Amino acid sequence: QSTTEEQAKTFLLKFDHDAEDLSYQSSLASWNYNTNITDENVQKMNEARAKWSAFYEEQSKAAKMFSLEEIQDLTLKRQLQALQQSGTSALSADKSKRLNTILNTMSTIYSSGKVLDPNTQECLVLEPGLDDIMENSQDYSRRLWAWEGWRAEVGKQLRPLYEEYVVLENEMARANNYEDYGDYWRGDYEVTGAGDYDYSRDQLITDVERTFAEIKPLYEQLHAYVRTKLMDAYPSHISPTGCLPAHLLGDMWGRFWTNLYPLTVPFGQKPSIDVTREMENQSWDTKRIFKEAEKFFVSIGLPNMTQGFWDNSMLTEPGDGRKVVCHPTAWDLGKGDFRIKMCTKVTMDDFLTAHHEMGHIQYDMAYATQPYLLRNGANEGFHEAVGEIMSLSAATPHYLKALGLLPPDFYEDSETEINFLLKQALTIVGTLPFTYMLEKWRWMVFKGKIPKEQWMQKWWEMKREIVGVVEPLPHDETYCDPACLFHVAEDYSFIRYYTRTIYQFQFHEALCQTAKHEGPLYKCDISNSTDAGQRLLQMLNLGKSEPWTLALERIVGAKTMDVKPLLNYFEPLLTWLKDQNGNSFVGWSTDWTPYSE
Amino acid sequence: TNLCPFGEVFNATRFASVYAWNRKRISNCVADYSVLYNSASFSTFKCYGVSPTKLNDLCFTNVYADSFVIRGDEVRQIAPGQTGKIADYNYKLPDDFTGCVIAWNSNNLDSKVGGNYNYLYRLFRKSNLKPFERDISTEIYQAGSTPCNGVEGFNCYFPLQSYGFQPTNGVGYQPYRVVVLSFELLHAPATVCGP
Ligand SMILES: *[C@@H]1O[C@H](CO)[C@@H](O)[C@H](O)[C@H]1NC(C)=O
Ligand SMILES: [Zn+2]
Repeated sequence: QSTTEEQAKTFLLKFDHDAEDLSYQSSLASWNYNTNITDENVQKMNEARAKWSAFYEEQSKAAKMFSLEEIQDLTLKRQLQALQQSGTSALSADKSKRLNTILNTMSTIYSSGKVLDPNTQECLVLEPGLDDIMENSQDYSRRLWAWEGWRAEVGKQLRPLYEEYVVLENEMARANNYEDYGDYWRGDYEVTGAGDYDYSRDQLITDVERTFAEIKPLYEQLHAYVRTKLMDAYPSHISPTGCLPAHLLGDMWGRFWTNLYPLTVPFGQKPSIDVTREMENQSWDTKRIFKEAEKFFVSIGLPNMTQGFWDNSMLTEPGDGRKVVCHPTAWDLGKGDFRIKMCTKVTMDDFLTAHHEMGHIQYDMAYATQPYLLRNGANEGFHEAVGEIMSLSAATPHYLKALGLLPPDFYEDSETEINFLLKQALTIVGTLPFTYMLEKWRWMVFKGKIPKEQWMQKWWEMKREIVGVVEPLPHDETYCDPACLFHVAEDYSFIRYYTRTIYQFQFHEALCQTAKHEGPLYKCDISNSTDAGQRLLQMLNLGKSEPWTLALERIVGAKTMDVKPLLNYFEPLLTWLKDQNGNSFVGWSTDWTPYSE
Repeated sequence: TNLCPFGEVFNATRFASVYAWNRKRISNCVADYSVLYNSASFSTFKCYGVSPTKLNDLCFTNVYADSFVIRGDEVRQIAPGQTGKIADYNYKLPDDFTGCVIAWNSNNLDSKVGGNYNYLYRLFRKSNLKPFERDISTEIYQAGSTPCNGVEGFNCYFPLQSYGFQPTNGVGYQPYRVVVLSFELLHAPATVCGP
């Protein structure tokens, strides 16, 4: 005789042994397709993924026979709770088929979007014809027609599908005892029964709103400065106190304001730090780039890259006629196999992305000893916040000066530092309100608070209120503007990007305090500090085997999100932004619209 | 001079699985151990109860050579007192031990593109193995009260599970060949000697 706890351990022992091999075969099948685009490899990849999915589906039903109230062990309960979740299988078969065909129709319409230029000889798609218009242009009419055209083409067809998708996904969320689909999405940050290290699905909204409340004052100053600089480009189309039009935000959706840097650079007479010229003066090859990236992690106490990493990985574009996918990725194939795929070049940007990808690899090698079902990050935001702090350190002048890429007599001006902080602020600070607003709108749409007939009367109302962006042309309910984004159309949660930004700066501040660095945070370098690698490895080792609140406490010292380190990082830029905005009005009045007058 | 056939235990086409390992008795010969510890091929050469040097100066009555193939992370379980799956259910060593453990990587031979599933190990057993005991029974395991009567079902698992070896796996997941020499000493003319 045995307790349930001693039978659900045997079941998991069998499950690990089968699943490791099946998942490794699936990952090898996918790797052979990404590094060699052909026709046979697609079919092989499809077969492998289907086999793995079928096995996981059967084991999900198999795991439900053992109850969770009769299990005392925390790790066993976490492992079984990870496997017990079913997903869309709880619905009826016809409803599941309808959901699958609706999602496939949405993916097909988004990927095959077509817009017609007023010049009949030109037909443009989003990638890359429309994007080249959006990012690189300085006229008003072309951006206006492109911005309205893409929405007018895709939203009309995507709007009717979204309502059915919402009601069906809400039904599926009711199947698993979740209130709505938003709660199902917020269940990735929930910790239950741990004790003091607990977190509720309704607490995430409170923490997000509280954190955004502190961030708003800095964003208002940055918004006012960008508006004043936008005076000189479109004098007759922007109000001195109105919201910025949505089609002048640097890209298609306004997610990042990086493309506005050439227009809004503080001191345009000072060139940014670029070590590509001296990187080609020493005949640096790609393998040297990855070797210095490896040395950076060696110096702080983290382990060394495995031998198979050097042989199996595709560290450069092949020249034998093979066609590849050039998106930089770090692969954890399983069974101790770690690889990196990158069509790298001799440039500074690729030199930074090498450190980022190797940081992902280091996390994967760090949590490899945990049980199979606990080999992930603490939540969705941990894995992509570890990588960014490596690129933060790899770009500091102290790192390149000690690397030989800069002369020891190099003198850095405060003007260059202000330029660097402005370009950092356009990407990081400028994207937070958009992410928070979009995810709030989706949450309230799923919750049923917003009626179906009032979808575009609130979407813009929040956009003016939270983001300070006004529409250029009025839209009716026949439009579906949120569906014009890649992540919304393909059913992807968006709140991970908000929390990752907070976690990355908490991690940077803690690791810089460990190294006993003195001065502003944006100058911090953690190279040669073997004491910070131990603190990092205290958090990296746990994986998904301890609650994310305790994993956060192990490296920072607190078990909650905090934006104070983020404001600390941008303090020198804020002290310069207030002086510039001293003679300009801050804040946006919602009443003024370009279409009203 | 009749030298012991150490070249047919370390130098072999096919090795045995962990659950059913191969034992060879060596007696009535002279043993030149100098070839072994002076070879750089072996990655693990741990001698318990004796010294690797001066080993060929004592005479024993029998030597047993047990050979098998395991993973990289399971070589640490071939030692007196260690616990795991290999130690508990496949190959157990007594707490007192007079012998040596030799292990070397065999990725080039035992790993094939697509997997080499010819090596098995026992994953489930009612009780731990006694020292130097071999179990080759193939009966359905049972973790529930109700007997399943020879057909795999719910809570009834087959106890022997296969090994998946591929050339691209990590060092910890790559096959390793292990030979365990045990020198036994009884009252006898002490046939096995040194040079
Ligand atoms: C196994 O073969 C190699 C190759 O000649 C040889 O050097 C080695 O001595 C052999 N092993 C033994 C135990 O003799
Ligand atoms: Zn990344």
